Amino acid sequence: VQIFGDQVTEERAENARLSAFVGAIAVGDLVKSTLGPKGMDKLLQSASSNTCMVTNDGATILKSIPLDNPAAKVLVNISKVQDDEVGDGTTSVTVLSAELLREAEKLIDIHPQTIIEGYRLASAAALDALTKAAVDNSHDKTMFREDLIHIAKTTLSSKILSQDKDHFAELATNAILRLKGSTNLEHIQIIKILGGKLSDSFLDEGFILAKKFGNNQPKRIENAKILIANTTLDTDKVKIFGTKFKVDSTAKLAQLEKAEREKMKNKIAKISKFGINTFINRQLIYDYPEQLFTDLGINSIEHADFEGVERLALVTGGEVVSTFDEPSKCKLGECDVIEEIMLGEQPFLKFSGCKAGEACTIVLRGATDQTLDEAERSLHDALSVLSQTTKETRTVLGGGCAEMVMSKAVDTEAQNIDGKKSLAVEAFARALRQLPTILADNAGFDSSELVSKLRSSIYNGISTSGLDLNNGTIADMRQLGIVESYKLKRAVVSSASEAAEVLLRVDNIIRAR
Amino acid sequence: IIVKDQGNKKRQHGLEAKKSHILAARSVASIIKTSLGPRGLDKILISPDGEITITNDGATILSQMELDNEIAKLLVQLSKSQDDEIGDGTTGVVVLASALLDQALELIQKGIHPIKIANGFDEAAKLAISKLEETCDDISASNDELFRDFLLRAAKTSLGSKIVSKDHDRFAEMAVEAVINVMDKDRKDVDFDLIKMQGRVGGSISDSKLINGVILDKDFSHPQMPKEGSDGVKLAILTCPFEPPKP
Amino acid sequence: MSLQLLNPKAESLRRDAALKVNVTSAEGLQSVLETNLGPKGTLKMLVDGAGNIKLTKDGKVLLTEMQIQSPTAVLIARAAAAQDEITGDGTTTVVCLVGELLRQAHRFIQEGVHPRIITDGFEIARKESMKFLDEFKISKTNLSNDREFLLQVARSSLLTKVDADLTEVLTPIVTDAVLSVYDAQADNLDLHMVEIMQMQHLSPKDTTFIKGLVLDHGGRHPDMPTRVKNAYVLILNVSLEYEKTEVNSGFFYSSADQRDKLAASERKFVDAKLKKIIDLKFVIINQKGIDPMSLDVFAKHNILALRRAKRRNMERLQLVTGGEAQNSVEDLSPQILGFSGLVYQETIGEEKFTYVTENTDPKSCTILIKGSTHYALAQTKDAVRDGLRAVANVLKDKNIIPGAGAFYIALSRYLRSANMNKLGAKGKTKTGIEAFAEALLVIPKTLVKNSGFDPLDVLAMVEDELDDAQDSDETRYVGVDLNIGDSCDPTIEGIWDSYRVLRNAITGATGIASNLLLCDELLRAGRSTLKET
Amino acid sequence: MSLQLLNPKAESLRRDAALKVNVTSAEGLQSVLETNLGPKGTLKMLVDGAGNIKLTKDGKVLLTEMQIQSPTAVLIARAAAAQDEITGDGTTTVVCLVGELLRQAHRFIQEGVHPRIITDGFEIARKESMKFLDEFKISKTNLSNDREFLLQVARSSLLTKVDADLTEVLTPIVTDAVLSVYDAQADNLDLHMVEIMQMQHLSPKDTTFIKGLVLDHGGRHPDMPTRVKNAYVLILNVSLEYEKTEVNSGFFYSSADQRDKLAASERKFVDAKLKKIIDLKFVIINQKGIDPMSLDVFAKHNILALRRAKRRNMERLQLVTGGEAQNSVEDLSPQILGFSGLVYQETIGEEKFTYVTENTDPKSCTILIKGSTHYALAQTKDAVRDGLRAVANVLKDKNIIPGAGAFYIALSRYLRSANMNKLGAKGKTKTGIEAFAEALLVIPKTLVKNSGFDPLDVLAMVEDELDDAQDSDETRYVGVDLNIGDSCDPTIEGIWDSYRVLRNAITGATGIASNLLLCDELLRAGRSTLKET
Amino acid sequence: SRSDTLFLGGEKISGDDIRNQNVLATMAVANVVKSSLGPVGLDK
Ligand SMILES: Nc1ncnc2c1ncn2[C@@H]1O[C@@H](COP(=O)(O)OP(=O)(O)O)[C@@H](O)[C@H]1O
Ligand SMILES: Nc1ncnc2c1ncn2[C@@H]1O[C@@H](COP(=O)(O)OP(=O)(O)O)[C@H](O)[C@H]1O
Ligand SMILES: Nc1ncnc2c1ncn2[C@@H]1O[C@H](COP(=O)(O)OP(=O)(O)O)[C@@H](O)[C@H]1O
Ligand SMILES: Nc1ncnc2c1ncn2[C@@H]1O[C@H](COP(=O)(O)OP(=O)(O)O)[C@H](O)[C@@H]1O
Ligand code: BEF
Ligand code: BEF
Ligand code: BEF
Ligand code: BEF
Repeated sequence: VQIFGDQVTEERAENARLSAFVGAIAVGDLVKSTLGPKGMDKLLQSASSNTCMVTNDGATILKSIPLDNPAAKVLVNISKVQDDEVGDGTTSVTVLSAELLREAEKLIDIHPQTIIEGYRLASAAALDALTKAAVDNSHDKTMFREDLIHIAKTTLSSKILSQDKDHFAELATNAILRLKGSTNLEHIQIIKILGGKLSDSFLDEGFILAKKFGNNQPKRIENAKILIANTTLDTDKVKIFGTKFKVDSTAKLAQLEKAEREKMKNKIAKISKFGINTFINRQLIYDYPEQLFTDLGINSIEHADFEGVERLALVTGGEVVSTFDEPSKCKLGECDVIEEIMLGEQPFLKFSGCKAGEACTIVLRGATDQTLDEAERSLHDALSVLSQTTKETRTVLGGGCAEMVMSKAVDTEAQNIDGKKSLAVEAFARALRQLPTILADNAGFDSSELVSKLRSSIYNGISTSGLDLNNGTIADMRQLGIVESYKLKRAVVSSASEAAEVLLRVDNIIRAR
Repeated sequence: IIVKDQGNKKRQHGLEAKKSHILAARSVASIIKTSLGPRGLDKILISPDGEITITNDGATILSQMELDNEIAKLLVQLSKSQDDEIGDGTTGVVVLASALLDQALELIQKGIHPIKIANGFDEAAKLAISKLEETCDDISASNDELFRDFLLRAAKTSLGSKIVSKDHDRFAEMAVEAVINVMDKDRKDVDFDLIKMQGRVGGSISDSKLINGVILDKDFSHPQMPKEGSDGVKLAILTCPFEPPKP
Repeated sequence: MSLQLLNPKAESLRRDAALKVNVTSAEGLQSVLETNLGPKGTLKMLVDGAGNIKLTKDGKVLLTEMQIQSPTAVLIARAAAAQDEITGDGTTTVVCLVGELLRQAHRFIQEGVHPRIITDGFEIARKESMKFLDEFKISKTNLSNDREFLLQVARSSLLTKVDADLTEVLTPIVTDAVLSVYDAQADNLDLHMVEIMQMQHLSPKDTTFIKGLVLDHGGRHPDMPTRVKNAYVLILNVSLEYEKTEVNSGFFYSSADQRDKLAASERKFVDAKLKKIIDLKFVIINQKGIDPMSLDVFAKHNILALRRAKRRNMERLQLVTGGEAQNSVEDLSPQILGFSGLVYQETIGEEKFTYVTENTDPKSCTILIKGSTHYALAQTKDAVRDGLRAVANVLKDKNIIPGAGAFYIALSRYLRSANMNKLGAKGKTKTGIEAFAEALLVIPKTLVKNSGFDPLDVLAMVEDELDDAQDSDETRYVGVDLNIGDSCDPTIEGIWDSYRVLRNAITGATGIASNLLLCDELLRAGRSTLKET
Repeated sequence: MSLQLLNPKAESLRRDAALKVNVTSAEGLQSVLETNLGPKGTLKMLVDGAGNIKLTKDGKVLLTEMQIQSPTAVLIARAAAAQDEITGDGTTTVVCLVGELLRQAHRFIQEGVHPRIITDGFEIARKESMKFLDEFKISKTNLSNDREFLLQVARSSLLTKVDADLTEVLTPIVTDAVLSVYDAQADNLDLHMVEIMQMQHLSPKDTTFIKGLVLDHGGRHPDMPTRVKNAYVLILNVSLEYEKTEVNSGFFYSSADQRDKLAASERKFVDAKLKKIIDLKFVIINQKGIDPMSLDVFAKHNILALRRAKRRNMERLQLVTGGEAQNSVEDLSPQILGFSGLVYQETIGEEKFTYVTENTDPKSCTILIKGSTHYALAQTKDAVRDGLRAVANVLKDKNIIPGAGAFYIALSRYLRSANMNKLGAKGKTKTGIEAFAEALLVIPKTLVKNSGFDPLDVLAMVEDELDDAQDSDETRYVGVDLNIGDSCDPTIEGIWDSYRVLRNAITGATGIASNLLLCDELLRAGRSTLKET
Repeated sequence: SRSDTLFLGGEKISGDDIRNQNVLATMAVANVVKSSLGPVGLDK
């Protein structure tokens, strides 16, 4: 009886396997049509916001799906995982899994908990060989830029924005360059506005704050020496707080003048700081911009926290604390500041030559207000790949090379073990072998005859190769410039045969409502 | 030759609506896989009526277990076929229809056309039904008469691996004898069973025995009325009514 | 039972079905916006769940103000807005082509041409088409500075709907109107410099725009200047009602009735500031209102006082009569002046209205729009708004370009040419290219055929055919004449369109179809019970 | 409130909406029957509300056995049957063209071509197309009488589905089968002369047809001829069970047990009639059964007795072993004889079955159809049925004609020719004519493109294009080869189709679209609550 | 899960659960009358 109280369901053994193995592939078939430019994007509508997302990103494609199954929701984690650690390929990190465990399923006809031993030891041999075939270097900034572009390209392909692939691959490799290795990708913010067309998405060496100058002031600035003030341009008062009572009637006769004056010290403190423009975290009283406009000092009321620093780390002028305590020694060396004239509201600008770098990769795409999103997340998938190469100089060739080398290597070992654990090995390879196969489905080439074709070439060449999606020749990926970073294609491999383990050990389950 | 331009698929429903039955069918031939061979087990069947059935005949077991998927249904008839044709392997043939369909799965999954697999399989069919002779020409046996050492052993294996496993000795021979006599000295022929087996719910397996003559389900006239058995007897297949002459 | 998930209340319209639900709705938003193009077109009355009525022909209007549940649809509806923002017109053009182009897509699948291969196609055609659009040129950046025809061109733009039939008076009124705030839009200063007041009277014809901002104000006191003659003004934005120092001050009279001195103090503290204004130089204007007392001081010191000048107006007030919106008068008057023009006040349509007869530096202006029904004006504002935004931006990008289909088939002709080299390079992708043209052609047919019903000129067959036969030659020439039902050169006919506009009508479209064909599946998670109802 | 009626629960899909609901469903029945044409095609499993399973590729089967609520659909579904009745094959062809042709209709409305003007168009094209079909000829009315190729042609007809792959054995089995009942179908004697017995065994391959009717009977008594050697027979249909004079007779014995004489009387009255049969000449066959007594008389008088010979069989029994179905033997035997062939009885598939090894005048015959599943045979019977009806009628109209698309494009080529004179006479109606062709072309594309997926030969583009370029010349030549993916002449390839068939595939179609375009509106009056469910 | 056939009202237990349900179902009818036998036994 008890237990803890039904209704609670319980699935064990045979079916619990299928329902999990078959349960995952369920996700995999839909997920796969997103490999190589001959790749698809899926729509995703959210109940609440009643707005839809269109893009192709394995992480998002699944993070946006309400799915009941534990084995599926599990995969949805793998994706949302690699996306974090690596950044690209998330679309496939499951593909090799669903296939992998579908392999394990057939193999299960034969203990499971041992199959995990193979997939962790045999796909370790694969993991190893893939390091061997890797190509390091160079480390000359002369050569780097030419590789990073090739990476950004191979990644930026197959995404709505592929049309001007270069245009973006450049956007990425730049923002990555600034801030050596390895720095957080949190200072370079991807802002987006709905502006006519595509490719009008440039990279910005400054910041693009939302706010527009207060009053009827100039829209441009020469030799910008901005000022990073904090406190609002309003008469101050202790945070603990205090009350001032006008005990004396004559005390107000002087109190009134104390008003206009206790803020006129703002103007004097501004001109004296040599600063030319200003902007404050907290808001400024209408009694201030008035003085600012006549002087010609520019008013920029209220700025976000992270924006207060962007404007700062752009010119390195230190975040001033309270007006009149600010040294002319601290100022913003901004090259220019303007008000771009977008439809409706227009954002202000903080251009910088270095700069500085606090890149803002603003992207427009009026064509579709929901393509910017669809795009500015692909620019990211680029960025995070152009960085992994900096942190990890290692790189490897795609187009099916990755899997080819493994399944090739792994293949031999399986025929050597002549052990039951050994068959395990062979599947670990046939799972990989599946990835390129699937990569053919989308391009259009017959799979079966395309891997065998591809596996011979690895032998003639080894391991450089791959299967061409579009350009003729079935040419090597190093020639066609189809490569992505090596550690990424590691995490992918391991991280998959990982969930393949945990998920292959469950055997039985218990679910309540 | 083949290149990039060609050429999409007009509809995809075809694909999945094929990977569908491949499953629904598989499952049947999967949960039935436990009753093959001497170490197989039977199953209880509660009728939609109420009757209870416990049996090893997978061709009866499949029919008893209500099925939905129209294709899974198909699987049933192909099991009931082997019974009307041969009379054995009602279960094995199903576990075959699985493996095949289950690997035709693997095939389609690798850009192998269904129809190409259909006859592609059927080719291996006619080669299999032919290889069966090249393995019994030959090395083993093909005896049909004058030898009970085998005919019995055919049932001994056949008798074996059922509820009657323990009591088969009597069963095995009995069957063989009850069959071989309906065509003995008549040569080989397609034969239909005129043999009649009637069962009384009283006793254990072994109690059952061959009758050197005839048996009838109907009881005597009992004291309806006055019975058996007339000493030496002389029967009559009386026909028509026996009541007071009525037109 | 299975589950099979996925999840309940969720559905996967996948593959071809996805291909259906995708395409099958995009052109849904066709039959809705088909009417709008063509001077012979007609408008639509939209109702809502709040029991209201809208009868206007604008597309952003009939797409934003609609209820739709098929992604693609909402998506193109989204593309409709993109336009209305960045440019006045072309939202309608963006959809019709968007859809029709996508219609031609679900068609190549009758031939079995991979979508990615059609993105590839449309991609070439898309840019190759815009190319020839660039090639037309014809910009009046240089003198003849007058570029009156270009102004005529916006009017050509606004033709159809309701406003176009009357005139021909709007372009002159808009043209001039923009020309004042022309230099203004270039600066990043929005169109809000032009205000539109609905004082319905007479007929949408009698409507007119007076030089010198009009305002609905006073003059809130009888002993006040009904009219100000030549007098100067002052645009200000200081506090007159709170009358409290910007400090945490709490006057506490420890004595017996010391408040009698404080309650007079602040009651005079305003008189001090009040006296600087008395100090110059006359009328006063200020955003924040002026309480009964302070405002009644000006009245006696011969200073017409105007309170509650909306933020828009104070900025607008700065634009006309060149003034500075400066509050602090403790420094007055460094860089603080307020020019002006006689400010006679005149009621219109039973409504009080003060407007300045005389003024200077008019970089802004109000335009009254009389009419026959409140429903009518709501639709004139949009028409003026559309055409007023077109002209606006055209003054930012001088690039002109002929209207009436010329621009379209010019794109279509130039397209099919490279295209009919398109198959050769490389074959199937070509049809996609070739197909692209069919779109820009089709929009023109929709323009006359399904929309230009009368005068009786509407044949989908003949008209289009006339342009291709007679249009390859006229490179940017031979447009259409949906009035007489002939192919006549627009250029001699004033059919001038904005380059920016007719460019984006494609940029958008092209960019739309692309990401849509990329669709393999589409999923949703229910939010409301059912709701099949 | 209004009402406005009309009536509740009724709806008027009018005009263009009617144009939609009309067209918009006709091609609905397309995606359903698209699979059936082409040897590379595939079948469909149909379920119902009674929990049953059908997996067959026939169209009348997938259209009659369907649930549909859009008139046009049901209407074409109706046209599907018309075929299945009057001819074996072409039901599928009738719909695909019917729909596709109607698809091309809702298309001319993109050009604005009045429907009546398209009826006018299609009308010319329709007859002008059938014309060239007539022109092909090629009939084998005269010797070489063998006309084996024509028989080969029916097999070509039945190619695809399930049966076609095996052979090539069916045509020989059907051909011969029809050839026996050939003279029989000409007489108006239906196909029921051929019976099909399902005794599933082995594989659909092992299935075969034995000369000499088979029957499932006896032989209902042990003391009876297991087999009859050379013995003659008698086909009869008299009463053996009721044994009552055809009169209102009520034997009333006013005496004490006079019934003892009457109950013996009638019990002997049968012996009298029984004795005439004993009188000739041996076995007896009779529709109406023979009660335990009478039948047990024959058994002892050396006369194998066969009871319960279904009406079909008695007629069939007359056909084989030439006998007369005569009851009255009070005149026997004027014009009353019953020839025969040895009648050995043999069980098949565990089922008792008496068949006659030897016989004469075989104008009918039974054909067993073993198989693998009851589902399989159900679909073989239809395939044999389809192809068996084709051959049947072809023997009634010798007119042959090449298959594989040749016949189709031959119609299409000949069409577009007059058609491309069609605009000239007179212009717009021409496009309708021209369009008609597009249909017959399209069916061929559907045949390979959307249906002939593999072997990998399927391109909608290339194939069709090959025929037009290479088909105008081959007048009735150049068909298709959906096996290798090439254009090869059918005639050398045995691709022979029935003239009657490929004629009607159009006659029907043409007649269908016509009355459909005539549709302005369509109304309905609900019958079931809701039922939106 | 499943799909298998067929629900509802039609179900099946597998291996262990059955071999148990069977034993429990037997001890049930058994353990009731397990007191009866023997002179020391009673009636009900
Ligand atoms: N001596 C044996 N040892 C192991 N398996 C055997 C033996 N004899 C027969 N079998 C297996 O059992 C048979 C198949 O029986 P089947 O009709 O399919 O269902 P069931 O096993 O319940 O009778 C064989 O053909 C074989 O594979
Ligand atoms: N140009 C190419 N040619 C062949 N294979 C490619 C090419 N570009 C990418 N691939 C392979 O297919 C890709 C699939 O895209 P992926 O990064 O996994 O997710 P997404 O495309 O959604 O960002 C692989 O990363 C890669 O190895
Ligand atoms: N052996 C063949 N090879 C290629 N096409 C064929 C062949 N036989 C027939 N066809 C043609 O392909 C189509 C489909 O077969 P069909 O006779 O129409 O079957 P059904 O009409 O009952 O669906 C027709 O146009 C037909 O004549
Ligand atoms: N008198 C005319 N004759 C022929 N074409 C005209 C004439 N006047 C205007 N046109 C053109 O017809 C087209 C359709 O109008 P359109 O731009 O679609 O209005 P909107 O975009 O606001 O819906 C051109 O863009 C242009 O205005
Ligand atoms: F992996 Be991709 F960037 F979605
Ligand atoms: F199926 Be076994 F022969 F019992
Ligand atoms: F439709 Be238009 F832009 F008003
Ligand atoms: F539809 Be047919 F009979 F193949």
